[PDB]
Amino acid sequence: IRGWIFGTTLDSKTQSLLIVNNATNVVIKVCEFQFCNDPFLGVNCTFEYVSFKNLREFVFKNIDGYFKIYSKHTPINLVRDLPQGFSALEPLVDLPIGINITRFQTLL
Amino acid sequence: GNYNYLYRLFRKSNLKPFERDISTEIYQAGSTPCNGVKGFNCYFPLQSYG
Ligand SMILES: *[C@@H]1O[C@H](CO)[C@@H](O)[C@H](O)[C@H]1NC(C)=O
Repeated sequence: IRGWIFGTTLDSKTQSLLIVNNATNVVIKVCEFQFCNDPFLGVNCTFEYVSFKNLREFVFKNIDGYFKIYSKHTPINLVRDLPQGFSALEPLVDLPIGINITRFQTLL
Repeated sequence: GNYNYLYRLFRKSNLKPFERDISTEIYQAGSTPCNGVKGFNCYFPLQSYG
């Protein structure tokens, strides 16, 4: 799992978000995209930004033109499914991008 | 006249706070099957001050 896409049509007709993680960096961009649907192949210009044991958790929300991301990482012993207990997600990033999102998709 | 400045005259819904939307898709007010051109009560969404 290496990223996400967000928007309405996702492709061509409107702006859409792209989030990609490549272990060297996180790359974030917003365009009228027609981009690749599978970043495993590695093994318009409205905004741009750069920076089973592991449970990685995230929250994404869009409010007043800002796209908030929160996260947490924890190791888990029972890898079967979401383990019973409590742990709170700290903030990551808060993108000033202004886009109408109704749909999203994950990148493998 | 300077036509390099435009404003959107029509949209299907109002913008939320700091919402941004540059897509020039045709706005339809009539029953017209416009399919991406101007026509009877069917409109290119941007206009200019000139
Ligand atoms: C966002 O876009 C969809 C069409 O793709 C539309 O139905 C929705 O009303 C838009 N949001 C607002 C607040 O108008």
